[PDB]
Amino acid sequence: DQLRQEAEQLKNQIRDARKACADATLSQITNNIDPVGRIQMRTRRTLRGHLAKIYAMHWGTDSRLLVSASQDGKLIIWDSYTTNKVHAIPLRSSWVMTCAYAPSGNYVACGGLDNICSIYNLKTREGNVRVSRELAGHTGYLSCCRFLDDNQIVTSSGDTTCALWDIETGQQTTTFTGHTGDVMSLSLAPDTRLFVSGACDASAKLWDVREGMCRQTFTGHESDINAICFFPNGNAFATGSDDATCRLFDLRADQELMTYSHDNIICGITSVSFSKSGRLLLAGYDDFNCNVWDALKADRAGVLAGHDNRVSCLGVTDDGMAVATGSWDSFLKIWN
Amino acid sequence: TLSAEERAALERSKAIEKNLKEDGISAAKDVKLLLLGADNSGKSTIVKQMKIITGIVETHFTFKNLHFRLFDVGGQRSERKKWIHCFEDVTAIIFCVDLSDYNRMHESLMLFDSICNNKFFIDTSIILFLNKKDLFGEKIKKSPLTICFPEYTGPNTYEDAAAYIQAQFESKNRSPNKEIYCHMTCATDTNNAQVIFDAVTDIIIANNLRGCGLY
Amino acid sequence: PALYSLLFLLGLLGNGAVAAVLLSRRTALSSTDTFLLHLAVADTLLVLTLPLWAVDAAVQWVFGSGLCKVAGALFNINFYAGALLLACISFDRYLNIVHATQLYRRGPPARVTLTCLAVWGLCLLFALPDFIFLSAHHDERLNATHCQYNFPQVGRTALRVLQLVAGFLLPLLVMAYCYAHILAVLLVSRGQRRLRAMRLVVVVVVAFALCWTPYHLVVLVDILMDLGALARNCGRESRVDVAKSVTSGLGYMHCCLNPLLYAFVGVKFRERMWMLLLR
Amino acid sequence: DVQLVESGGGLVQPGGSRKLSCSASGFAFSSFGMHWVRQAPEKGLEWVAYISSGSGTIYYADTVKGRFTISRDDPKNTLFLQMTSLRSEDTAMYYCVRSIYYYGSSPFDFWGQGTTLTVSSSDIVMTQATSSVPVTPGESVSISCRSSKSLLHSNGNTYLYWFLQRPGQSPQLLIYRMSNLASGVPDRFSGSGSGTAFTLTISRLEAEDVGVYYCMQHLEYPLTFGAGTKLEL
Amino acid sequence: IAQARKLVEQLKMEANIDRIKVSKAAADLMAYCEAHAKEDPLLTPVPASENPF
Ligand SMILES: CC1(C)[C@H]2CC=C(C[N+](C)(C)Cc3ccc(-c4ccccc4I)cc3)[C@@H]1C2
Repeated sequence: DQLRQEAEQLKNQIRDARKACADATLSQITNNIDPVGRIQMRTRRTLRGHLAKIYAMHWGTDSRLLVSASQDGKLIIWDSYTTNKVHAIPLRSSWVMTCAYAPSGNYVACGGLDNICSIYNLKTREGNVRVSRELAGHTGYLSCCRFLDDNQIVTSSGDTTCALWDIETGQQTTTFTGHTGDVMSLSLAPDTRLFVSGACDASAKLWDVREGMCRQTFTGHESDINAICFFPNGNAFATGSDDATCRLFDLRADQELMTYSHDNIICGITSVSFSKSGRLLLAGYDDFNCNVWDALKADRAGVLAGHDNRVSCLGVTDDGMAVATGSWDSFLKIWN
Repeated sequence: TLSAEERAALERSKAIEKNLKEDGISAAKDVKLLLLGADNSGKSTIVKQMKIITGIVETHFTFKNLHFRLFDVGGQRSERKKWIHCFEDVTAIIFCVDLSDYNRMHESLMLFDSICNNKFFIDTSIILFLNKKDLFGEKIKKSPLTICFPEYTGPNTYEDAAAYIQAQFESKNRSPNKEIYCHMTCATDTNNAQVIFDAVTDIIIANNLRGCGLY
Repeated sequence: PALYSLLFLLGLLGNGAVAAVLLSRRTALSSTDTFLLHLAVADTLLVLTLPLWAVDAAVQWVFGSGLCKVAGALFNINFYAGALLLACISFDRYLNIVHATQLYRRGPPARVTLTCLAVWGLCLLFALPDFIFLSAHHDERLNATHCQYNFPQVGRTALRVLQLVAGFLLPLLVMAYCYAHILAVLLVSRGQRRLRAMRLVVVVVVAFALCWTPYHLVVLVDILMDLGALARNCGRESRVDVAKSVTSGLGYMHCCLNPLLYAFVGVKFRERMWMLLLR
Repeated sequence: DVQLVESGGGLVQPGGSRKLSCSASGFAFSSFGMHWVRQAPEKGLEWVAYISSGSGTIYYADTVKGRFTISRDDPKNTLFLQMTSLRSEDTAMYYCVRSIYYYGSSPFDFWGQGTTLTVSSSDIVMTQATSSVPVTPGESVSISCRSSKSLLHSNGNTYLYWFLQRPGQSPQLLIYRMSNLASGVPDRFSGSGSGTAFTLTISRLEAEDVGVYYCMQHLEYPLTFGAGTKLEL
Repeated sequence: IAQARKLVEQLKMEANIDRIKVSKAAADLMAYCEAHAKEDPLLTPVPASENPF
């Protein structure tokens, strides 16, 4: 009974302190920064061969190889430069909502409605891709996957809980709790010591991977957060919501810096990504388009008109030389 | 592709493309049906030819030169809105209801209304099954169908009671171009695959009418 | 002449938009969509010659023999293309509605370019004679100048019979069979869409019959007159020429109507058009 | 484990015919291109024939074109070589090799054990200047081999392979394009070069590094080897 | 009665953070995207000779 009052007043103290820091809005400091101009980007590649809708995609750290997951039960590894199909992996279950590419490139991960994260070893002595391990323990579907090393991976489920695994042993090293709704995405910090997760409770929180503790929690979205990504320097991140807006949060300031809404936008964002510098913010919507945002001034700097269906995934190469987008029309398109 | 090793890589890519195409062909005669309903609704015992195969359960019985896949999403215990779009392309939705569980009738109706009007299922037809007639006939005599539906005004006979139940379920459509194929089945009813097949036949024909430009 | 030009404008606008809409797709096109696009292209090419026929029937041919050959080849090619494409569309509908269970596919776009290319090649081979034999002649019966054949009367009869049996009878029989069976299957189905399907099919069949039967009926009349089954006289010949003119007008009207009776009534095509206009 | 074993060699009369069989066991044989390489008594490796995955592409050396034919039996996991008219120049130990080609692969990693065949009685040229190189353990060594054309390509990949053959054993892959360490070899080996001059350098030489080192070009068929450089202890 | 016990404890941890002015935090983001501005191919088109696509 009394704790409820204590809970309410603690929230007020956070907000009151949060209000003290705000002196000038992000848009009010960077008003005299010259714009970026119309960002005209044209398709360069069109990877076709996926039959059903594409739900996930990840870039190799070498900025040349790709991995994409489709509802047809196939996981294809593409050579971006030539459009060659390096690998094609059959999946046990055709309901896949995520996929990840290991930093070393030796392994690849997959998961979905089956509640299992499957890990496939690509560099085998037998010349074929085999499932090295299957990770179980989540009681709901799997939303995201991100490798930390060759022997450590982070997952998020609709169970309202994230986890950290030890692929060698196969058990669950640490479990992160605190969300009150489905967890829909996460992005690993560049130094791989913290990460953030966007949930359906209209909130995102910052987690210490080593300590298994929630360091911070960020609010402001009116609906579920569909996607999330770290700023390149690791001191901010951006979230995409069904609210039809994206927002930029700062860890040190611990607030929301800017919003990326336009009156002509009505649908929700499905993916979010940054450029190598961090000035462009690319997000994919349900209107079959991706908008490039001048993250420093919140202006539509361009549109990637393409695809005949919803855009489900986004990606930018570690070198920043290309952008890849997948859609429900079963096509990946590379832009430059 | 000039280089000798780049020529062999191009060959490997084509061998993959060929296998992808063949797999698509072999998985083209399959009709995907989504199973829904509350617990103890008979959703696990519709067609006695199961051949099954926590998470998502699939069943892949075959009948009359056609491959039917029945997907059961029970046990997810999550918010449907975030995984329902995965089934946007199913041919039809099979819905099961238990006529002998009055206290669960309201939950079934709430489920039906939400699914029938989902933005993703604006075009997918529904096959409503009203299971366990025999218990319904035995239970109605002892307990009138007034406690579950206080607004019921018709007689207390089996024929009239069932029609009212079906009417309420059909009353949630609130849209054209989507039809509901309601049927009544018992525990000892072997001909359940036949009902799904012919209903799917009408669903397929209706879709072709749209594709062929006749609608 | 105003109605002729008005017919010209609507035909160009109708077919052109249909062709534009279908070409604005980034993915595969349904079999019937491909056939509709080919029919629109063929009908556009055919209607491009409307002023030529109007001028020739008005006063006389003054464009020389080369333009005769070119226009005649164009016209025969597009005429046979239209007939065979309508037959192919009816067959496609039959296969997709009567044998829908046995041709079910899980969303692969079946390519149909083979039939389109075969139809176009057969049309070109049928029209070959136009490139060689059609020319301009100075008649002594009417004191005018028209564009006509120079084949022997037996050759003219053979060509007329070929036209009748390869442009009208076979397409008509194919359409009748296909659409009658489509109606039979639809009337024993369950849904809220069968009503409009039956109505549209009946409308299409009636339009085709009542727009094509008159011209080929006049052609059969001329064949009978040239075969000795009928007597030649000035009044009969004048009536035959008047029937030719009116039937050709009706045929051009059908060609201008074709976009409306095959494309604009479908929900898919209307949504495609609206989306293209929005872009 | 991976295993290629060959059989069918022996003594044959000139002008006769024999068939060599190479049975694979322990990998996805259907996905690997397969080569035949022969080494006449104390002469040096020489490429013979190549059959791709799916049997789409087949190549032969000019020496054996017309006489030899290579066939693959995927269901039975066997590789064949049919030799029709054998001269006295075909006597050699024939090796069965496996190659898989995709972006970033190692296409000559595993070699067969070899079968001995005895018979009674334009191209890129790669040269290894030195034939022998005395050395003691713990001393750095360097081996170099030139070429006629520049093995560098528009891709930026230099197509040069380094193989080590130990006394009485089959060759082993060390460096597959110009500097990439083949899986399983110690990191002491290194490779470098530019265009037409290459060098393989060994640091902290061990007692197991004694053998013959061959350099091969995979830029275009027919594949050609070097003369070979021998290390003496 | 016990489910909310840990909820208040988490807030106490989250309320004790040494925050900084948004003016400083915003400025740092502006500086980063400017220093690493010449190394971003998408922001400024790269010559067609250096473009792998
Ligand atoms: C066009 C020419 C300039 C050259 C070719 C033939 C000409 C005369 N002719 C033969 C009368 C053209 C003709 C043919 C068929 C139809 C028609 C009938 C029914 C349905 C649709 C159609 I279309 C209409 C007109 C003039 C010389």
